[PDB]
Amino acid sequence: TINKLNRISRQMLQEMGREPLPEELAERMQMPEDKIRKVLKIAKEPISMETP
Amino acid sequence: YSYTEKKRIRKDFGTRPQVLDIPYLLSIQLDSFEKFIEQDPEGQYGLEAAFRSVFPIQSYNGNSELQYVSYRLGEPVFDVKECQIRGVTYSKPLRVKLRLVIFDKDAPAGTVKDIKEQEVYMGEIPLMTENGTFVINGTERVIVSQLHRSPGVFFDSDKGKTHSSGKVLYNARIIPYRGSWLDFEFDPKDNLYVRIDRRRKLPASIILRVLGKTSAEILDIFFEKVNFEVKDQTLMMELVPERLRTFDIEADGKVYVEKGHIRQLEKDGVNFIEVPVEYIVGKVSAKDYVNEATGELIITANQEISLEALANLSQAGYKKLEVLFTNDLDHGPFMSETLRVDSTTDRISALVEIYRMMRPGEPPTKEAAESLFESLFFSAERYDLSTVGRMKFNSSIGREDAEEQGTLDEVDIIEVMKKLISIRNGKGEVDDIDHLGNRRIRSVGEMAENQFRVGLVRVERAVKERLSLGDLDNVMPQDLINAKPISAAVKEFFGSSQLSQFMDQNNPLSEVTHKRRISALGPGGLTRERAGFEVRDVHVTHYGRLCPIETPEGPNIGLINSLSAFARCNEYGFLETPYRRVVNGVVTDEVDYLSAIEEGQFVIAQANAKLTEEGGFADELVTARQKGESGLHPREHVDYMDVATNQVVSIAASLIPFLEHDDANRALMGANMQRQAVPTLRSEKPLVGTGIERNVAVDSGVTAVAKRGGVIQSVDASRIVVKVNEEELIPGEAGIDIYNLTKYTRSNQNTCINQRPCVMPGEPVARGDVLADGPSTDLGELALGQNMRIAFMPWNGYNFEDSILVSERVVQDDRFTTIHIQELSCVARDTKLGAEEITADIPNVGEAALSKLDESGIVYIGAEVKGGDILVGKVTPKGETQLTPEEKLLRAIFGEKASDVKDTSLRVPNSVAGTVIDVQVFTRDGVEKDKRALEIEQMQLKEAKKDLTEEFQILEGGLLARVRSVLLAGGYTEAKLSSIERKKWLEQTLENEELQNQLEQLAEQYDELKADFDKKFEAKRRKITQGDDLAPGVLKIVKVYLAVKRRIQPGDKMAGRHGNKGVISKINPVEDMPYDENGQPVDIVLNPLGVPSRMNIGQILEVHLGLAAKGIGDKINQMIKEQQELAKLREFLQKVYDLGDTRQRVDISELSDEDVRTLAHNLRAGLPVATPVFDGAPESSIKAMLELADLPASGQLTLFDGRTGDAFERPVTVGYMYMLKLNHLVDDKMHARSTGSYSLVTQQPLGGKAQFGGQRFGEMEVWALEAYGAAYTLQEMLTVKSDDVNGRTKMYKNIVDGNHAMEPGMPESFNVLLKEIRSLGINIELED
Repeated sequence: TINKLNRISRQMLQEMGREPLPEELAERMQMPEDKIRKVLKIAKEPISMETP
Repeated sequence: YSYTEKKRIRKDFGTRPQVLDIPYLLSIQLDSFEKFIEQDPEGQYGLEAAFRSVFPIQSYNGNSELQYVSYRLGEPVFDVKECQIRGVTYSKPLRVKLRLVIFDKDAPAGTVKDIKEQEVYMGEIPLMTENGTFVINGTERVIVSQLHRSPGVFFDSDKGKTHSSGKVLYNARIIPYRGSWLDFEFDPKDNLYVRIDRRRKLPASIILRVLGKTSAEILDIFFEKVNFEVKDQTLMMELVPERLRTFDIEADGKVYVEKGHIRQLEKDGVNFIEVPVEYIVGKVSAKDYVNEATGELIITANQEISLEALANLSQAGYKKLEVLFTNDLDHGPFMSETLRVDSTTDRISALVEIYRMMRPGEPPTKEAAESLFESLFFSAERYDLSTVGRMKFNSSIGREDAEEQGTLDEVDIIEVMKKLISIRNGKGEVDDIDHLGNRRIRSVGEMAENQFRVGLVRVERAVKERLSLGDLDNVMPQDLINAKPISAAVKEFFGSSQLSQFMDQNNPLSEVTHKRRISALGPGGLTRERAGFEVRDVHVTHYGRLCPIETPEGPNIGLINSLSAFARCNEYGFLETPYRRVVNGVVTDEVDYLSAIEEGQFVIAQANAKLTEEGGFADELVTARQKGESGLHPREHVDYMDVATNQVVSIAASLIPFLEHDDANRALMGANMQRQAVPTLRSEKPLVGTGIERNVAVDSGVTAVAKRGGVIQSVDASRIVVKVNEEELIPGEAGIDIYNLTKYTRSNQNTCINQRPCVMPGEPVARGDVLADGPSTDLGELALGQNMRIAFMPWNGYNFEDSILVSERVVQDDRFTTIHIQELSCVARDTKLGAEEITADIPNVGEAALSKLDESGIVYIGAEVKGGDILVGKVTPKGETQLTPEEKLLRAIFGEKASDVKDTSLRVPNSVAGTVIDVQVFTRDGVEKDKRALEIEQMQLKEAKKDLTEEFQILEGGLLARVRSVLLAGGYTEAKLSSIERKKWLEQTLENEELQNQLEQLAEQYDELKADFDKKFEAKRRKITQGDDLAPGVLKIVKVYLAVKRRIQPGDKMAGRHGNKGVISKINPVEDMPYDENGQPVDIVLNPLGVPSRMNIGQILEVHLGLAAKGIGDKINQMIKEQQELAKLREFLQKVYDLGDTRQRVDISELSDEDVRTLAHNLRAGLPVATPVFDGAPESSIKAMLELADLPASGQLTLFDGRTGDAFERPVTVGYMYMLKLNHLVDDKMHARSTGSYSLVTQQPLGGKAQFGGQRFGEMEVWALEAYGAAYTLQEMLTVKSDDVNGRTKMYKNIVDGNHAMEPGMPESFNVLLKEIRSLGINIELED
C-alpha cells in the first residue's frame, strides 16, 4: 500500500507540478481519506539517539 | 549632498580623498546566485552546466536516448512574508524541456525514428532574497562561502622532520574537483614512488608503462644523452661546452688541465674528445642493443656497462654508444634507480599491479584492470579537473594548450614528474599551501550546482536503467524522471549543511558580517582538531582580501575569516583587491583589481604616502611592499597604490574609531562584540564615528530606500506613499510608490524588528534616500548603542575588575531598554485515546485563570500576562488511572471526581512577563474551525480588502493625474465634467463617431480595471482561506507572540567598540554619582586600570572627542534657545565645519534657511564627527575642538563626590563614549533547580536551562573535593543528587521531615555499566 501510494504520488507530482494533497491521492487510489492518512503516518523509520 | 545626508552632516576628520567608493557589501552572495540561476548561452555556469554535463544520456544497448532542450523557473506559490508566516521554503518550480528520441534498430545507428517533446518537473529551487538570504522552513538562513584548495597539482616537502637525518623528502600531489588523488613522493633512498588515493607505495615506472612507455623511452624522457664512438680506433666523445664547466684531455691543440678556465679554452670550440675506458665503466647504458647473428640482448637499458660489455660490443661491431647523464648536484639517477627497483616488465604486469593495489585480495583480469585504469583518471564521468583546476595545472607545469580538457593525459603526468625531479635537483621551489593564490572561494551558487548535479546523476542511473528495457512506445519523458531525489539533494544542501547557517539578526552589522564570512570548515574543508598553527595564521597575501583582526576567539581561531572592505572574487574564485595605477610618476584614479599571484611582482605604495598637487609622490623614497616584504623603494619604481585606508580591515573593524591606537587583541574583541549589540527603544547616532555607518545601514536592507525620486504623498507609521517624479516614469504607469513597513516582527534571536518613518508628507526625496529607519538605524546611519557620559575613576570598588557603575537616570529614561519578541506554540495532536481539543473547559482551574481566555480558549490580543498564566487551553484525553486505597477513601468521603481529561495547556514561562501582540491559528484541512479561527480569518479579509482598496485608490489617483495632465496639454474646463456625476459619465450618449469610439475605449478600460482587481482579490483570498499542510497526526497549532520590555540591571553585559566589556555591578542613585561644577552628574563610571594593561588607547581619544562634540552641541542648543540670528548660526556652523585641514568642504552659504535650521536642530544633541581608520583625527584637532566648545584642552574636569560634596584630589577624565548592550542578559542566564526531570537511561538530571536541568559536577570538581577531604559532600553529589533513585526520594522526604540525613545507595550508572560489561561476554560481579 505504501509503495503504490508513493508511485501514484510521484505520477501526480509530475503531472500537476506540486505535491498531491491527501484528498487527491485518496480519489486516485480509490480509498477513503482516513485510510490514506493512516498509511501516511505509519510509514516512518525511527530516529537514532546518537544524532548530533 | 543627499537630502538624508543634508539633514545631518557628519564632520569628517579625514585628510585623504577617496577615489573608489565601497561597493555593495552583499555582492558575494547575489552575484553567485545570479550565476547559478540565470541562463548562460555558453553553458559554463549554473543549471545549464549541470544539465549539459549530465544530459544527453544513452541506453547501454542504444535504442533511444533523452536530450535536454532548455529550462525555466515558474512562479512562486508564496511570497517571502507568506513563506515566513506559514513556515515553508521560498522557492521556484524547475521546469525543464526534454526530448525522448527513439532510434531504429533495423536502420543504421543514428537514424531518428521518433521524437517526443515534453516539459518535466525537476523540483523546487530555493530563491535568494534581495538581501542575500534564503527562507527555508520559514527561517532566514545564510550560506557561508568556503575557503578550500584549488584543484590541480601542488608540490610540497616534509621540511626534514620525518627521516632520522635531515633528508627533506619531496612530494607532488594532484587533486581534482572530482575524482581520485595522485601522489608522487620521494623515499629516503631517493626513488620516486606513487600513491593512488593514499594507499601503499608503488614504484613510479608502472604509471608510465601503463601509458605505453618502454624503458628506453623512459630514459629518453627523463635523461640527457651523451654519445661515444670508435673513431680511428680511439674513443670519441660528443663534447658540449656547458657540461665540462680527473683525466687526460684530447685535442692536443687546446689541452685543458690533466687529472688536476674551461670557458677560455672552449672559446675556440672543438668536437673531438678522447676518454679512458674507465670513464665508461661507472656509467649506465641507455639503449637496448641487439646482435643480428646471436639474436640476443648483449646489454639492456639501465644496466651498468662493464669491461666485458665493452669487449662484447667491440666484437659485435657496434661503434656508437649513447649513455645517460648522471651528476650529484644538477642531474640525478632517480628515474634509473626507480626502474631498477621496479618489478614490472611490461604494460600488463603494470596493470595487474595497479589492480592488486586497488582491490587487494581479488583475482586480477586484463579487462577489469584496463577498465579500472581508464576510469581512474582518463574517464570524464569519474574524473573532472575543472576549468580553474586545469588553469592551475597548466600554469604549474608550463603548458599552454588543452584548456578545455578536464581529464589527465600522458603529457600531464610526465610534466608533473619532470617538475618533481627538477625541484629535487635544485631548480624550482615548493608551493605555499597557505598562499591565497592556492586557495579558492566557493560560494552558494557553486555548491548548489554541485548538489544539483548529484541529484541529476541519481535520477540518471534509473533513467538509463529504464531505457534499456526497450518497451518505449507508450512512454513519455515525464514518466522517466522522478523529482524526489533532486529535491532531496537540494533541501539536503539548503537545510542540513554546516555552511547553511541560522541567520544572525541582532543588528544590521551582524547580518552584513554573516553574509561576508568565509569558513575553511565544512564539506571539502578543514576539521578543528586537524587544523594547525600554519592554516590559522595571517598570511602576507591576506592584505586587502581577508581581515587580520576579525576572527572568532576560541577553537575556531583563524579558521573563520571576514571579507575585506574592497575585496572581490574573480571569475575563477580567487580573491582580488583594487589598486590605483601609477603612470609616468602620477597617481591616477584608474583602478585595477589584482589577485595574489599578480600582486607579487609589482611594488605597491600605501594610502599614507604623501602626494603633491600634480598627483605624484612627494617623498623621494616611499614605503611600499613587494613579494610580501615591506621596505623603502624609490618613487620611480612604484607601480601601484592602495585605494583606501580601510582596505585591509573588515566592516566591523572599519566601524571602530581610532583603531590605530588599539592593540589587535582588543580590536578583535571590539569587532566581535559590535555584532552582539541589541537594538534599543530609541536609536542614537554615534557621536564619534568612522563615516561607514551609512553604507552599512543602506546595504543591510533593514531600511526603506527610495526606488524612485519624487515627493512624499503620504506618511504613516506603517505606510509611505511617494508620488514619483515626471522624469522617472515608465510610460503607462500609475506613478505611485508604496512602501509597507515592518512593525514589531520577531527576529531570529528574539529581538524586535521595527521600521520607523523618517520623512514628512510633502518633502522631496530622491533615489537612494532613506525613507524609514530599521532596527539600530538613525536617519540612515547605523546606531548600535547610546552615547554615555563617562568618568574614568575608581568608585568604592564597584568598578573592580571590569565592573561598571551605572546611574539610575540611565534606567529612568530607558536608554538601554530593549524589546524581545518570543514565540510560544501549542500543538493539538491526535492520540490513541482520542483527539486533543483546544477548549476553555480546563479541569481544576477556576475562572480567575480563565479571565484572559476567550470562548475558544485562546488568550486575547493585548492581554498583560505573567508567569504561569494560561495562554491556550488544551485538554488531553486520559485512560483509566489506578487510585491508591487512601485516595479511594478520600473520594468516598468527598465525592468530587472529575478526571476524564488532563490539563496539558500552554502557559507563560516563569520569570517572563509581557503582552500578547499576535495570535495565529493553523488548522488542518478537514478540521472544524473554532470561533477564534474565523475571527482572525475575517480580520485578515477585512485588512486585505482595505489595503488592496487603498493601493487601488492611490494608483488610480496617480494615473488620473497623469491623464489630466495629458488632457491639459490641450486645456479644457473640468467644472463641466464634474457637473455630471462620475458614474453617470458611463451613461452618456454620443452620436459622433470620434466621441463614441473614445467612449467605448473608456468603457473597455474600466472593465479591464475591474477584472484585474478581481483577479488580485481572488488570488489573495484563496491564499488566506486555504488550509495548512501540517505534520502527520497534528490537528491544530496556535502560536502566541509575547513582547517583553527588558530594562538594564546588574548582571547585564555592556561594552564599547574598543574591546572594553564589563558587567553592571550597581545602579547608583543620582545624588551619589560624581558631578561637575555645573551640577551635571556622570552616567557611567569606568575603571581606568583597564586601559594601560590592555593597550586600548582609542577609547580615551573617543572620550575626549565626544566631550568636544557634545560641547559644540550645547553651544548650538543655547544659540537656538536664545532665538539668535540665523547669520551667526551660519557663521558658527561654518567655523565648526572648517576646523582642521580636512578633505570636507561643506558650504553653509548654499544651504537654505530651512535647511540650516533643520541641520541645527539635528545638531542640538551633539555634533557627529567622523574619524576614519588610519586616517583619523590628530590630538591637535581634538584639542582645537575642545577649545571651541569652551572646555579644557586636557579633557579632564574637576569632579565632586556626591556623597560628601568634596572635590576629588586629581582631575578626572570625563567625556562621552558609545556604549552597547550585548545580548548576554542575566535574565537569560539565571538558573536554579532543586528537583526536576531525569534522564531515561542514566537516571541523572537533565542539562540546560530549557530542560530545567542541573549543573555538572565534573572530574575536576571531584578532584577539588577529594583535595579538601569532603568525603560526605562528594558522596552526596554522586549518589543522592544524581542517580540514586530511592536515595534521592528518601532524601527529599527526610528534608521535608527536617532530618537532614541520607542513606546512600548504588548509583544507577554503575549498574548500567555492569550490565554492559556482562553483555560483552565478560563476567563482572560483586562479592561480600
